[PDB]
Amino acid sequence: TSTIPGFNQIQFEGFYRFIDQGLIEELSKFPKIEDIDHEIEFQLFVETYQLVEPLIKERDAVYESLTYSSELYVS
Amino acid sequence: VDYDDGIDFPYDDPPLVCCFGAVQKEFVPVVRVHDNPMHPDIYSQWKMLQWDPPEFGRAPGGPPSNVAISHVRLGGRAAFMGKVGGDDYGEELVLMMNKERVQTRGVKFDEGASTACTRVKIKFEDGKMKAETVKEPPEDSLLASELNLAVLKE
Repeated sequence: TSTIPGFNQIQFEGFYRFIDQGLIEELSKFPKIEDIDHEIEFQLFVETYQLVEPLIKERDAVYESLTYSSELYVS
Repeated sequence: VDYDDGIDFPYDDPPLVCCFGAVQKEFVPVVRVHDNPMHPDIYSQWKMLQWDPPEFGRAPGGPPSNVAISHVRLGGRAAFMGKVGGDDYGEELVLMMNKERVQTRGVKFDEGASTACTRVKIKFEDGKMKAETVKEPPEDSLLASELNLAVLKE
């Protein structure tokens, strides 16, 4: 409002939105999975979604030719 | 009682103005409560309060030294009559005056006080904190015997 926005903020606020809701939104659409004999059932408990930080830092990922990434776990 | 300069030439064409009082680098005396605070810490938003300002603050005045500078820059002549400390900041304020071509023959130079610095004793009354001035600043403490009568004449 009062000042020229940060030029990368459009990306930043996009990515934070993806973290702030897109993970919940997309994991919530993961269904219960049923076996062919209708006796065994699997589901993700989306409420337990947990991004652990990248165990490799950016300047190491770029040097080793890797992806700088967080790891999603769910119960 | 009278004062004679011993000079008869007609002074000079833009008549002199004398501005009496205090000099500060910039300082708003007129302050009142305003309805809209911006964020208390982000000074990057207080522009919004200089373009939609409080009505008392729509065109703030300031120290009479501001008026002296502006009047000289508008082509007139100003003398500033006041007092400053002998410290570095009083020198900075007199240098500001001189660089703006404000005439500083009435600017006295207290040696035993610290320009903007006012001594105050903090006290508690009615359970509220209060202050009382223990020593006035130089700019508050110009004596009637320190007036430059040649300036007041001109």
